[PDB]
Amino acid sequence: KERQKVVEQMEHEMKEAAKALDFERAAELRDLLLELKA
Amino acid sequence: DRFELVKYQPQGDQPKAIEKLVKGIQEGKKHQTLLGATGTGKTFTVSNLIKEVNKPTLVIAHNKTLAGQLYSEFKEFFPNNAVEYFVSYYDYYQPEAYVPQTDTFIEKDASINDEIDKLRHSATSALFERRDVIIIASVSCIYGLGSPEEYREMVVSLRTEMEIERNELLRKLVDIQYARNDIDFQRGTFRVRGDVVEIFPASRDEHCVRVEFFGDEIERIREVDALTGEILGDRDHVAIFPASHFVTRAEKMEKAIQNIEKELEEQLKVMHENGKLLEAQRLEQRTRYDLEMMREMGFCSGIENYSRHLTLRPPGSTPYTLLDYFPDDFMIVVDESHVTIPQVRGMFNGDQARKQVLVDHGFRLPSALDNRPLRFEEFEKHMHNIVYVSATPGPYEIEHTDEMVEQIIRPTGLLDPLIDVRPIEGQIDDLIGEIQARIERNERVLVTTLTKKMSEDLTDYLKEIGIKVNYLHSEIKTLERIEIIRDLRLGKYDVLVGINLLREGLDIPEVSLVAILDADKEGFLRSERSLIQTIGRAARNAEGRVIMYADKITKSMEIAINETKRRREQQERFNEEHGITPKTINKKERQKVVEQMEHEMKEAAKALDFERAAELRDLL
DNA sequence: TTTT
Ligand SMILES: Nc1ncnc2c1ncn2[C@@H]1O[C@H](COP(=O)(O)OP(=O)(O)O)[C@@H](O)[C@H]1O
Repeated sequence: KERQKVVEQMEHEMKEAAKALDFERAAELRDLLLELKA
Repeated sequence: DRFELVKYQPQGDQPKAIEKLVKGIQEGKKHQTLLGATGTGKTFTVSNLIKEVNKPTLVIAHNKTLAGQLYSEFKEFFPNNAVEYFVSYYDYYQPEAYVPQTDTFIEKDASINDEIDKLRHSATSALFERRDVIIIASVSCIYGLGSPEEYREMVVSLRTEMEIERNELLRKLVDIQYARNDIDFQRGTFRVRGDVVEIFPASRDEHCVRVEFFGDEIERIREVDALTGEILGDRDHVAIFPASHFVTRAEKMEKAIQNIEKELEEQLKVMHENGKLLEAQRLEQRTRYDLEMMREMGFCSGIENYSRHLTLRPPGSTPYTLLDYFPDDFMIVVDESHVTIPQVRGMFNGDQARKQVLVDHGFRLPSALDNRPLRFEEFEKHMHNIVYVSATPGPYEIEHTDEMVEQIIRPTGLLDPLIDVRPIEGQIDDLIGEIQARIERNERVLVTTLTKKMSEDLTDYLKEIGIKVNYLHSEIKTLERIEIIRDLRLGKYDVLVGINLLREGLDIPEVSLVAILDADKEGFLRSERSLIQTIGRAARNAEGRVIMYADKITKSMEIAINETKRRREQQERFNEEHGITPKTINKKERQKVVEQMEHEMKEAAKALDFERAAELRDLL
């Protein structure tokens, strides 16, 4: 669970930056998230 | 099977609250009420309660957002125990109903949300596997579900070194609603490669069970990642539960179709006898098709209307609900009991009204009413110990509690707000200056009005003046309300105006003043409950204040103001005596073009196309 | 705001 917990948390935080309109931070997270999936 | 509570430490009067609640259970009290002021850390006290008393526990919430909000919070609290989520799997649902005033028929329309159905299976299955279980539920927990005894019974139990032929395992898998699918392996499915069966339990969508055979002997049972095939752990026992909460065996089903014809014949006699000819033509037309389909498929749409018949159970019978999947020795926590209890009660009556007009007009057999939520007397019967959480307990809660348990000390010592009463004359003006001042301290304002009329005007007034404002129309969906609240938080609006501020998620630390117009008008909106909760929204700010505009002081106002003032006094007594400092925890053409670019922005956020979202933002 |  521990790896996916981190992923699920990065995920939440990334939706959260989108909602603040901090899209810059959201992309950064997005790109990071993509690498771990890989 | 202990609960393992996991960053805070009881502060304020939390220890004392927990102490009384637990003792209260120990004394075997059936009803207790945790009278927590808003922002006092109620969900954490409840958490502590749960740990000490160590029962499986049901947490009921009035809306799904709050439910989800607690669930998140409890998964963090008890990372090692089974926190579950029991809500409706309907992402959309337009019920079937009939409007006699226009002779038109609403077809049932509905999209099931896979994630939720999974979380509901996760929930019922958990109650059978372990005792360390918290479920957060909607009023879905009083709606119907197959016999817990039939479900517990239809479990396929595997253990290593068990004797069992592979194909025998398959039979059992189908009899409990699993679906052989080799190409699209999803939850609810099993797949077969020679000596390896892989079941994707209905309560998971991430992990599955691999059952490796050698002759008619289970060699090993593994847990594996379904997409990859990566091994997570050996098991020497596995319980696989039915992939659906309501399975009718073909034998039960044949007898049911029987009973439905008999009911049907009886009902037709009575309508024809009463010259309800049109209605019988329809009853029979519809019921007969439904029946044909049940002989051919053991399925028809609206099959749930026939549920009681598929249980072979006698009329008027209490449904089986989640309440029934629990141990006898279990605890219920009712969050926002003033709203949630009413809601739990109103379910049976709202349900039975809709169906009676359907039955009176012959769309459904009388037996269809046996497919219902629980009556509150029935709910009551599942009350072993119950804790009610509310800053404003309802009448039921008060009546059944011997002594309240009060919890008034906020963690950062944040005080209950100061209240000004001022007259109705000058109202808008007085208010206007109180807003301007607030805009100057980069702080926000909530104002409640009694009416659509006054809300609309005052909003247009505010905008006319170059103040940034939003009107919370009662027609606004919470999804939308949250976009608006956020915006208020961020500063895209400086004031919110509405009728009900007790609508969800209106608790925001940047709000430093709450104006209550027409405070003396009593009614629903200015009752003691409303006043208090409304005052409630100003207590997330070190400077919070409330202006009530009123020409006299009503019973409601009195109790509201008095309570605020008692609390604030003790919260200052405490603050002093403990050295704490209150810190805050934290134009028609353009209207249409901005609305369309906001959509295209929200859209690109969801696609995670955050670069396009920002082009659109910088556009707006 | 909630359910089938
Ligand atoms: N014992 C504690 N120590 C520190 N912080 C706490 C404690 N209990 C709660 N909090 C936090 O302080 C805030 C107030 O709690 P909240 O959940 O808003 O209470 P309520 O359910 O009464 O509104 C929350 O953000 C909460 O997570």
